[PDB]
Amino acid sequence: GSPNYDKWEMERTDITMKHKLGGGQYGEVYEGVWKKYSLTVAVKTLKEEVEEFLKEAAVMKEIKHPNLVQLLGVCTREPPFYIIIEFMTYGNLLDYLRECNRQEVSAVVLLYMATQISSAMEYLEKKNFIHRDLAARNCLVGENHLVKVADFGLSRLMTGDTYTAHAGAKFPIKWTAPESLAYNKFSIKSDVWAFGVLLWEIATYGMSPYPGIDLSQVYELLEKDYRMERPEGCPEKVYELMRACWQWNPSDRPSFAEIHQAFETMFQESSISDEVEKELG
Ligand SMILES: COc1ccccc1-c1c[nH]c2ncc(-c3cncc(C(=O)N(C)C)c3)cc12
Repeated sequence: GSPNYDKWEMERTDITMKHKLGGGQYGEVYEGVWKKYSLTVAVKTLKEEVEEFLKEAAVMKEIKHPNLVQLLGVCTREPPFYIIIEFMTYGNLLDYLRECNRQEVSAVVLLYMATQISSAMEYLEKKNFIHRDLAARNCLVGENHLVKVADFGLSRLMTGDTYTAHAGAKFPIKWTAPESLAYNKFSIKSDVWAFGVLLWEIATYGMSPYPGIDLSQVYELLEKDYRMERPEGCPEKVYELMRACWQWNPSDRPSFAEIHQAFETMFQESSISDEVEKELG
C-alpha cells in the first residue's frame, strides 16, 4: 500500500466551503460541499488551540452510532485543519423545537426524540465515554424526526469513573451537575444530569432553563433541593425521570441504559395511539 495512506484523511480541495452554519452559533463550523459526491457537509476548522481540535477529531474516529452525528473525514496533515461531518438538514434541536408546528411535533415525537438521544448516550455510557455538553443546541435533526447528538469537543474516553477538568475551567451553569460546578468533577452521571435538563428543553419546546433565576443563584437553589417545575403538558412519568436525573448524589441518578428502556417503552405505547389517531383522519 501507499506509505502515507490514512483512511480518515481527505484532500481539502475536495471540499467547497460556503458559509458559517447555525448563524455562527457554533463558531468556526461551516456548511460545505464534498464536490466529488455532491454531498452537503458540515466542516469545523481552526482560525489562524490545535490540541483540542485534534483531540475532537480523534474521538470522532472512535464512536459510531445511529444517533451520534457521523465523522466523514478530516484534513489534519497541514493547516488549516478540517473536521468534516455529515450535515443534518433540519439544523439543531433547540431551534427546531422553537420554530416547529406542535400538531406535527406532538407528544409522541417528543418521546421519540428523547428515546433516540438516550440511545446514543447508552452507547457512550457502555463505551465509558462522557460527552460533557449535552443540550438541545447540541442535538441535530434530520428527516422524519431523526435526531443525533453532536459537538464532541469536550467528549472523553474515561479511564476511571470520573474526569477532572482543567483548573479555572468554567461551564454552562444551567446544564451542569452540582458536583461539576463545585469540584470540576465529571462522569457519566453528570451527563445524566445534563440529559435531564435537555428533557426539560424538549418538554417546553425549547425554553431557556431556570426561567427568571440568576445564574449566580442556581447552585444555592439546587443545594436546597429546588428543581425546575413540571412543564405544562409533560407526562408525570417523564417529569419523574427528569427528577431522577437531578438527584443530588450522582450515584442516585439512573443509568442511560435504564433511561433508554423507560423511553422506548413510553414511546411505543404512545406510538400506538398515534398510529390509530393518524388512521382516522
Ligand atoms: C450541533 O452541531 C455541531 C456542533 C459542532 C460542530 C459541528 C456540528 C454539526 C455537525 N453536522 C451538523 N449539521 C448541521 C448543523 C446545523 C445546526 N444548526 C443550524 C444549521 C443551519 O444553518 N441550517 C440551515 C440547517 C446547521 C450542525 C452540525
